[PDB]
Amino acid sequence: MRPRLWEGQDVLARWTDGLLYLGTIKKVDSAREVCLVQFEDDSQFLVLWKDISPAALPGE
Ligand SMILES: c1ccc2oc([C@H]3CCCNC3)nc2c1
Repeated sequence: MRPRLWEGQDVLARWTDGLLYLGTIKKVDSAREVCLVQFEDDSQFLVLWKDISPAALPGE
């Protein structure tokens, strides 16, 4: 998988409004290339891998 993801990792997920929302990975599905993500409002959704990035930005 292009970005390495794992349970409990803090991630930034691109939503349908084009914005990045902070959340936490609760499960990883490398076969369907989605992850269960729980966001700041404690809501959970299946997010496509392509819309996910580590909240840790390269170069810090
Ligand atoms: C990708 C898929 C679903 C998503 O849901 C959210 C948050 C939007 C508003 C606050 N609750 C959840 N960001 C997402 C990114």
